[PDB]
Amino acid sequence: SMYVPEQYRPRDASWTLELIRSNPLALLVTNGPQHPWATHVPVLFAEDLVGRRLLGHLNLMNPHWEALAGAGHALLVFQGPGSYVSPTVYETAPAAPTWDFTSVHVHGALRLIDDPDDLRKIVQATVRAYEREVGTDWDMSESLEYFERLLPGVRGFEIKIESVDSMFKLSQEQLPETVTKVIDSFRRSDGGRRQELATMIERAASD
Amino acid sequence: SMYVPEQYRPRDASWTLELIRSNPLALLVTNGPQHPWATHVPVLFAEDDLVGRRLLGHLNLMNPHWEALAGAGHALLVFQGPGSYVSPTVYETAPAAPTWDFTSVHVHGALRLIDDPDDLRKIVQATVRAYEREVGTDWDMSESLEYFERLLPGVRGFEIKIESVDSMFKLSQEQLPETVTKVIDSFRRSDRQELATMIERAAS
Amino acid sequence: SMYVPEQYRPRDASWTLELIRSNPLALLVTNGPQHPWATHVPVLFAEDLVGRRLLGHLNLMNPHWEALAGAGHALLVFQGPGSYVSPTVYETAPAAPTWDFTSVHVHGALRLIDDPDDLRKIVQATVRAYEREVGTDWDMSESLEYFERLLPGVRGFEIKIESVDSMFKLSQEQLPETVTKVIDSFRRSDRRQELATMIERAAS
Amino acid sequence: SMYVPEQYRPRDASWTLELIRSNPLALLVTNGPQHPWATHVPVLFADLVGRRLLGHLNLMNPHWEALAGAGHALLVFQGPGSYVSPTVYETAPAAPTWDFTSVHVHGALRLIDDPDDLRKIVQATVRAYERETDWDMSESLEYFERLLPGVRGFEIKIESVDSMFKLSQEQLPETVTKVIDSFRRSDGGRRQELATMIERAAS
Ligand code: HEM
Ligand code: HEM
Ligand code: HEM
Ligand code: HEM
Ligand SMILES: [Cu+2]
Ligand SMILES: [Cu+2]
Ligand SMILES: [Cu+2]
Ligand SMILES: [Cu+2]
Ligand SMILES: [Cu+2]
Ligand SMILES: [Cu+2]
Ligand SMILES: [Cu+2]
Ligand SMILES: [Cu+2]
Ligand SMILES: [Cu+2]
Ligand SMILES: [Cu+2]
Ligand SMILES: [Cu+2]
Ligand SMILES: [Cu+2]
Ligand SMILES: [Cu+2]
Ligand SMILES: [Cu+2]
Ligand SMILES: [Cu+2]
Repeated sequence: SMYVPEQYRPRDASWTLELIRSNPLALLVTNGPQHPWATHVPVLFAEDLVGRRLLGHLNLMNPHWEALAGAGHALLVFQGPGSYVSPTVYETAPAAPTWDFTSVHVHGALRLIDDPDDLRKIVQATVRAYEREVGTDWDMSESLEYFERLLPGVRGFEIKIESVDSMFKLSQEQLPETVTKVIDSFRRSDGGRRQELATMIERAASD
Repeated sequence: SMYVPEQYRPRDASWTLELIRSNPLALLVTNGPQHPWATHVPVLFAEDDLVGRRLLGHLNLMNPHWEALAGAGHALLVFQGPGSYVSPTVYETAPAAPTWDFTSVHVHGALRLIDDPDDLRKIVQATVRAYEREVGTDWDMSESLEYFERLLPGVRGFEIKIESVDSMFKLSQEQLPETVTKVIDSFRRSDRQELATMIERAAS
Repeated sequence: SMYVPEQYRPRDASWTLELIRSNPLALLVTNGPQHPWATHVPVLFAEDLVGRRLLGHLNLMNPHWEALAGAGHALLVFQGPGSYVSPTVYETAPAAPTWDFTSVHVHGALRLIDDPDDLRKIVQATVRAYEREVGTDWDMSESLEYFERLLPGVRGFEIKIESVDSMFKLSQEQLPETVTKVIDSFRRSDRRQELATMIERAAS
Repeated sequence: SMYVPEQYRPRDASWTLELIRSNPLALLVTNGPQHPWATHVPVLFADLVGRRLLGHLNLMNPHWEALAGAGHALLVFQGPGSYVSPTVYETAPAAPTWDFTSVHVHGALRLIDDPDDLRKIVQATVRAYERETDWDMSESLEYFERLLPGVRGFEIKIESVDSMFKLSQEQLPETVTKVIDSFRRSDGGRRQELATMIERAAS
């Protein structure tokens, strides 16, 4: 499981849920010969997280799909904004650099889905979910026929969540004044995803 | 290994090396009971055509993953760069399906463990220098070396001798060039600039 | 190992060596998760079979290559001529149909080759050997440059033969007269020619 | 899985089914200590996913006992193949290659020892192969019974199929025409059947 120093644990579960929804392209990781299998996959909630279900899909021709048959359990890694923290920002000495970042590791029991009806439901639900969340409210109606043409090439999976580790490493180990410097320094830069990161740092520091 | 459709393969090896250096906080992944171990770790080259090179890293001694690493002969390091959801609205085309444009590198290698304090000192100092030049502000650690020493007993390290590298540069290459131009433009007009640039680079 | 009834065993080891050389595109088979790995590969002897070495190559991008790391031992299956044998040919009753076929399973210790010089030697030797045996004596000099361009895409293996099972199921369970009927019937049809000759050799 | 470059994938599923029926003596391959088990077995059908392949083998074959510990197995079918010498290409530079046809079926393994089921399997194998000199087994049924206690069987429920139709598609159309004709001009089995398959792929 992911080791999270106590100071980097989320103050609210909403941080975890949001991070997952905001960054639904997870890394699906299962044991393999000599090292694990790892695939970037689009997941979404089925409808505190324990017992809920994450649905996902991937390429039928991806060898990971074949490997999934021998695995009872899996890990899904979600990552949000993150960035290097240069001590120059602290304006203090001595110091050490660090990396501020956000990530959620979901542990769960794995289930395989190959029924075309279930897969249609999944891919359509993914479009709706992403379009609302990360998207532009695109209408998929005129494309449903097209989806059918694609459907035999897709396979899916379900993960019933058994444990969740949440890492919100947002400079909380720093004094409030210094954290203020880190936030401002990230806000003064245009490079993504430091704007969003700065906002998360501020959120962790507020009341 | 990571399955990469031929069209999402890097046109140049420079893309891969660059992605690694720009996003050096990698995910270290090893086999574990029932499912894998995964830890976010700061990595750097020890200084593909990367096969045979060595990636060095460190982590918390008190992290259980460190205890798990003993007995792990091989490991995976996952690097991720810019990425974003791609809505069909941007395509201005029909019919369509949405997708995700993203950049990632999975390095496979043999794992070696480092617990000698001198080797750890070199690793952490080297990490500071490399990041300060690459992602940093050219910060000077001279006044903090003493502090590093107090931290040093709490850190452990690893080396991965690279045996294979998979590079995924999913940058809308499956679209028509006019459509790709629209995706680039949508990203440049949106609050995804580095990604738009990577897409344009694949498209040139 | 392959179970060979005593009557289907080769009368001379030359049958086995012959079969290997005549049909060098073998099936390389190693253990894998849930079921084995199997890839068709071009092999050749390195310059009774126990202790000798078989050399081969395959696609670097073939996932099987990744699996070969971590496999101490392997099986290579060579297949020569074979055919269904319908009881009509026997002109006897009662009977059961059968299949006459020729096969050699080589068991051996596996070693991986990724050195470019060694791979160059293997592929060139493969060309020489096949052109001499199964080819038209094509001259590769003008293509050596081209080979170099291909060379980064190829990986290789060596198997040190530890055991060999030889199946020459050629109707030896039949009366000599019946065997002649099978031979002649196979000779009248156009791999039944080569097969009829092997049956005859077993009967002679 | 069998790694199949896109250019060597079948244009029609009928190629895969045809190859299976024309070459029903498959290689049954399962995991074993240090390396796999491999046995040549006569199989027949009971796109391919969800279908069932039936087979039999010798009770005294140790592979049979090994089968009880295997959840899954691989069956390998091979059709015609031949070495391809660059001389036929009339091009330079070139590299030789091997043109071949193979189908690897992955599936869940089930064991059969019921005598009635074995009778059904062996008889069906006879009918199927005879049709695919149409020999009549009527007078030999009693004989089959004498043989029956010595045979054991298996079923594979197909979960995946890899199809390799390496038929010179990587060469130019003009070149493919040359390898086709060159293979047609030779009597060596099975270059005629192969030439026809290459032609079918070029169509
Ligand atoms: C709604 C209809 C959808 C259908 C019918 C569909 C179908 C497919 C198919 C056939 C593949 C196989 C390879 C390919 O064609 O790319 C695939 C893979 C993939 N799809 Fe979807 N998809 C849909 C929606 C989405 C959405 C909204 C996303 C959001 C990002 C997405 C992300 C992906 C990714 C990342 C892969 C690669 C999986 C792998 O690496 O194995 N898809 N999908
Ligand atoms: C660019 C510079 C650096 C970055 C980005 C960085 C990042 C990190 C990260 C992400 C971890 C957590 C690993 C885990 O989960 O187990 C960590 C742990 C640790 N590192 Fe570094 N680090 C840097 C420099 C240094 C230096 C110079 C030292 C000097 C000794 C050091 C000592 C430690 C120690 C003692 C721990 C474990 C205790 C703790 O987390 O505070 N690090 N580092
Ligand atoms: C008698 C001559 C040859 C035969 C019959 C032959 C056969 C084969 C076969 C069956 C494969 C597929 C292996 C797999 O599935 O992984 C392959 C792959 C490969 N071979 Fe050869 N080979 C020959 C000569 C050469 C030579 C001279 C080279 C020079 C470098 C070469 C380089 C390669 C490469 C780069 C691949 C990767 C995939 C491809 O391009 O086919 N081969 N060969
Ligand atoms: C007609 C009813 C059949 C019966 C009762 C029968 C029975 C048997 C028996 C008793 C064996 C044990 C070893 C032996 O005696 O050879 C065996 C194995 C075998 N049979 Fe059949 N058989 C029948 C049909 C066929 C057909 C049509 C074929 C087509 C080629 C065939 C091919 C084989 C092969 C290749 C083996 C060896 C399998 C191994 O290595 O374990 N049999 N069968
Ligand atoms: Cu754990
Ligand atoms: Cu793997
Ligand atoms: Cu490996
Ligand atoms: Cu867990
Ligand atoms: Cu792999
Ligand atoms: Cu674990
Ligand atoms: Cu668990
Ligand atoms: Cu690997
Ligand atoms: Cu399987
Ligand atoms: Cu496998
Ligand atoms: Cu052996
Ligand atoms: Cu496989
Ligand atoms: Cu064995
Ligand atoms: Cu052995
Ligand atoms: Cu399989």
